[PDB]
Amino acid sequence: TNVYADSFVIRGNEVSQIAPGQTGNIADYNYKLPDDFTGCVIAWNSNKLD
Amino acid sequence: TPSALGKLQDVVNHNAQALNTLVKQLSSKFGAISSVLNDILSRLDPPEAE
Repeated sequence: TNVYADSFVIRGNEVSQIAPGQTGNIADYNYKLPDDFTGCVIAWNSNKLD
Repeated sequence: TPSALGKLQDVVNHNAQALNTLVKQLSSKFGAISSVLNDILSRLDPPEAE
């Protein structure tokens, strides 16, 4: 029905914080996911670009 | 002879025993890591705690 794409770059090791029920600097202050999240998470290395 | 009313005594004994064995079931670990819900929520993440 409604699909939205979010884009952001983290320091790499914080990918575990982008998940429902997680805590941390990114999860609690920048980007929080709800416990009822229904979607997909896509993350890849960008050391050559950013 | 105090054993004359054993029929009526077994009625209140079976009900008391059924309630006592029901409380002890709360201490059981039905395949979980603990029998306390507060401990599971504090130790594991919401994705795994479910």
